[PDB]
Amino acid sequence: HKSEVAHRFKDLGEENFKALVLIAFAQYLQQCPFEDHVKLVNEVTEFAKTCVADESAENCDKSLHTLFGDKLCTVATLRETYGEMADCCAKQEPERNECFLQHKDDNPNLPRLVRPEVDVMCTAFHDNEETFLKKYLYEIARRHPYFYAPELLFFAKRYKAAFTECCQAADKAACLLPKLDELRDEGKASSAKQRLKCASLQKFGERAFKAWAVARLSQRFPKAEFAEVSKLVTDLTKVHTECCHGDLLECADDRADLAKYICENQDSISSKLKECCEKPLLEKSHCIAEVENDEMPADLPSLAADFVESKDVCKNYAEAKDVFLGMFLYEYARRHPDYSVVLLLRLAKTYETTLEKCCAAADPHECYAKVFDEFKPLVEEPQNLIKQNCELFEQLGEYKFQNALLVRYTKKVPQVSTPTLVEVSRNLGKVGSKCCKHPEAKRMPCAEDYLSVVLNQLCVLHEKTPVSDRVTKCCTESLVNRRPCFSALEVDETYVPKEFNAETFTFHADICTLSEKERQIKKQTALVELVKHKPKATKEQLKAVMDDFAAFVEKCCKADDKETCFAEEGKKLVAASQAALG
Ligand SMILES: CCCCCCCCCCCCCCCC(=O)O
Ligand SMILES: CCCCCCCCCCCCCCCC(=O)O
Ligand SMILES: CCCCCCCCCCCCCCCC(=O)O
Ligand SMILES: CCCCCCCCCCCCCCCC(=O)O
Repeated sequence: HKSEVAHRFKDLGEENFKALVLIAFAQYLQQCPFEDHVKLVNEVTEFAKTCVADESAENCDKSLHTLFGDKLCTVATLRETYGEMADCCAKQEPERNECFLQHKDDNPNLPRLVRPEVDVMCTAFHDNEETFLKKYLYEIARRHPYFYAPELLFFAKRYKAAFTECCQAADKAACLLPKLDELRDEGKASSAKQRLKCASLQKFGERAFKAWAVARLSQRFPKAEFAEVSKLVTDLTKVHTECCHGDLLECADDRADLAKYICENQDSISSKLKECCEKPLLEKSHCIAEVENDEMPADLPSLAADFVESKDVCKNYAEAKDVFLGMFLYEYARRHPDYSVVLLLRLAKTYETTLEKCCAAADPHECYAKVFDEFKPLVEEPQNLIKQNCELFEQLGEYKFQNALLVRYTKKVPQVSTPTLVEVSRNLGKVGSKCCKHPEAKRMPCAEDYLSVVLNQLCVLHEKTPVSDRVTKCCTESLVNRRPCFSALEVDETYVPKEFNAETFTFHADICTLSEKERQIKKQTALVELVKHKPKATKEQLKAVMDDFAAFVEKCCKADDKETCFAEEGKKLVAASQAALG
């Protein structure tokens, strides 16, 4: 308790400590070279070991914040490289630390990381495992300055396991590349979710966040009392606040305390927490955040008795509105792990809205009596969309399902740029691949999780380059109306067709030699453009052009000669398709 560095050092172990100190420094000093960070890591590690051997040695009594800032301020090139950030070094703690957070530039001006050739990676890995993994850890951390460090470490170890397994493999590429791709997709998803949660907290306020957190925690911990859930919600809320502010040190301490508590009160919270509650300090909270829903208690009363049939409803509600409403959410959510959180939120809002009306009426009990019937069309709405879309997905498979979305959404919002429609339709396609493989009871939470990020990202793009008032509308609506607003978008009949352009519908033989992935992109790009030029073409008319085109490509990649086939039959395709559409 005398030395904080010594304590984290012993809790973490040297390997973990060295890796975490690297990430921490990378995130603040995003411009310094790797070799300079390695020096810092080594100096701090050496210092930490002095304090382990003698708790009373010099500076071992200093706080982590103070030690960290001291080291940041020793970098002599600070004013030259980071300018204003160097002025933080003139301040005392905690203002100094606060000053550093202010200059932690997210989305910095750095070139995208390029994946080298498989044999190249594997050879660098075998020849120098440490620098290979540490160098890349440094490259990822500096580009993702807000990514919670220990989760970034959890990714790194999965990257190591991917190289260990696959480099020793017969077909390295067939092993490694789909593993690297899955990890890229999960990594980008985790990051986007983290940014999404901090954005929500900021745009919408604490109340909406707590309501979200009550529903989520209640689904996950159905055996827990409302007062345990209420406690966890308060703590969670403080944790996210601190973690969103960007202070790695405070964030990590707040998380550790929370995980420790949950594990000490295990039996009072969930039966499924045993695995997580034995794991080491570094992994506890990440494990807990991931845990499966517990099984719901079997003998649960009808909701109607406490929330519709009770005579004291308004009396219990006016006494403490947010508490009553929160109890409603807890009760509704633990009974429905199959609903999305935002759906549980729409329900709570509806109940609130009717209680605000009914409790002021002559006879309350006979006003709010049929409230549960207004729930029905709110529940069925996302259920039907998921059914319809997963049926369509299973008949067509990922790629053609993607093409169907492309047509649907290009017609709805044709002013959106072609490359953007292709991207979102492809991403939406993936959500179909992931979520439709689940049985009905798990589909809606799955969709919510993927859709919320796809929708956020989208809204962020549109913010940069505005195109439609309809998109702006849905993007700035309550968090709980967002997706319903997008779902309600009509075909744009206001839209004037894009002038025909021959270059857009000319194809060369280079499309026979491109990767399946890039072959798809090319064809999907043309499709969007086709819909933009002929927005009133029927599903049937469009299917005829797509069938011809497919054949047109088949006839000119598998024969003898090719360049003339594409130029010859292509002119015939464009002309025949043009007359078929008027
Ligand atoms: C000069 C001091 C440098 C020390 C660098 C900070 C590294 C310590 C932070 C690691 C604690 C993380 C504990 C995990 C908590 C959790 O998420 O459950
Ligand atoms: C233990 C108290 C937790 C606080 C819970 C407050 C209950 C509010 C439920 C109404 C739903 C509000 C939906 C949030 C976003 C929105 O307003 O659109
Ligand atoms: C950044 C703070 C994750 C915090 C870790 C504390 C673990 C207890 C909370 C477990 C419930 C899940 C909360 C995450 C919400 C979600 O699943 O989307
Ligand atoms: C630059 C921003 C582009 C604007 C967005 C254009 C693409 C619209 C995508 C709509 C996805 C909505 C998901 C709801 C599922 C549904 O009911 O269709």
